[PDB]
Amino acid sequence: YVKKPSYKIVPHFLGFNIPTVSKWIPIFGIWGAAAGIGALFLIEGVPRTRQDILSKIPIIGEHWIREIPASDNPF
Amino acid sequence: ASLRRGYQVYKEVCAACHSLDRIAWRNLVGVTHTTDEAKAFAEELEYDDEPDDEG
Repeated sequence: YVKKPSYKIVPHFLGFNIPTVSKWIPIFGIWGAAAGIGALFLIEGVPRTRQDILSKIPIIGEHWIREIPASDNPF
Repeated sequence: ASLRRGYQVYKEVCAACHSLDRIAWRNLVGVTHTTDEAKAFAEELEYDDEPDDEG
């Protein structure tokens, strides 16, 4: 015979609990990647982005190492 | 190549009477001339400087 139902209250805050949030952790990850890729794409033209980030990527990085010949540069 | 030849016609014929005031020497560079050729053309001319120390 059972006298009482068996349950606990899980900690919660602003209507969130850990079981639920944990399901969304990976999704925040992918959104973070999406935001990272998007941000980096937006500043791909900035010379510092190329110098510090993009030109350092293996294989691919040579796409961003481009020199104007000194004969063609007024400045 | 035609642009470079046309500059030579401008310089030797038209420039006696006509200005080309909106074009700077740097504009020729990498279009018709190298940096060195255009610097040489610029350096042959005299331009007004800022006044000296006595004004």
